[PDB]
Amino acid sequence: VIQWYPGHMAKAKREVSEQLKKVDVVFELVDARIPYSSRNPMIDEVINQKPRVVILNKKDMSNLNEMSKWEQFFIDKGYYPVSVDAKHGKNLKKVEAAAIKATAEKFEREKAKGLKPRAIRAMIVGIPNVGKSTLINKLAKRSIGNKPGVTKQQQWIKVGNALQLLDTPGILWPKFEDEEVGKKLSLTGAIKDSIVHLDEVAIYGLNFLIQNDLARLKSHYNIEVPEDAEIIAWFDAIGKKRGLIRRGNEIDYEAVIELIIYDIRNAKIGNYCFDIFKDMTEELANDANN
Ligand SMILES: Nc1nc2c(ncn2[C@@H]2O[C@H](COP(=O)(O)OP(=O)(O)O)[C@@H](O)[C@H]2O)c(=O)[nH]1
Repeated sequence: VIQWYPGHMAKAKREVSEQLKKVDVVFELVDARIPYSSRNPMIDEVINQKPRVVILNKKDMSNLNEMSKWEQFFIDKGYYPVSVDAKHGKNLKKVEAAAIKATAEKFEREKAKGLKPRAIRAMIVGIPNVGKSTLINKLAKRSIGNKPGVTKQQQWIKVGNALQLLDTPGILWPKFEDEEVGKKLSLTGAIKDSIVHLDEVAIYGLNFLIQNDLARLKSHYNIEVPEDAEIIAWFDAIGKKRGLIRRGNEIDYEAVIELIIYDIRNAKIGNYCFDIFKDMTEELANDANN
């Protein structure tokens, strides 16, 4: 868990920019469930045109077709997007491959100038909980000061044939300013922190599922709900079917909310991408010119 406050943010920006000076390529790690909303709002100013591999992690918990629309988006920005499952170790060899492609022009011009070939230096950057330390551990094939009061120095990890990876990720803050992004981040568990009401997060999640995977929602909770019912009827049908009740047969809404949030966060109902590309056209247009 990370506590953001202005000074911590300024320190994070400073330190990540500094680390970025030591590398050839940056791996921006995002959640495949929200490839756009799980980005740091200042990521392009921090990265500052450094060759970029965008890694869509937790692909196992998302929708591939939707992810492909985001990959196309990143491609159009001049980045090299790849999707992985860092936890279950699926598709990792493509990280090095992507790095080689992203830095190919730099190293071609070095070879033209008569410089010796050399290992690619990379670092991973992203918001909390997108899977940075998981990915680093997996790429090192080992868990990455162990005496109290002894300070860890940053080190390079040999990865594959061509890649040196900084063993310490740059950690940046999530988008804060927008309430729908707040809900998306809470639904993926990127922020398990207050000042976004859980009941509203649960409502958002349920509505997402009603619109995009209604049969699955119903079969998962084994419920059937009138299509003209308001969202409260969904909380009630779930609560009643699961016996989440209190004070006779009133619905324990806190418990229903927690169950819905848990099931969406842990992909118990399905594998969804909550950044719907075609619904985010205006947001993308606003963010773009910068
Ligand atoms: N299902 C799944 N879980 C993942 C993946 N990468 C990380 N996780 C899990 O997501 C949580 C956050 O991972 P973590 O590496 O600590 O994120 P970090 O804050 O960016 O270093 C952990 O519980 C991981 O086990 C993935 O690719 N698939």
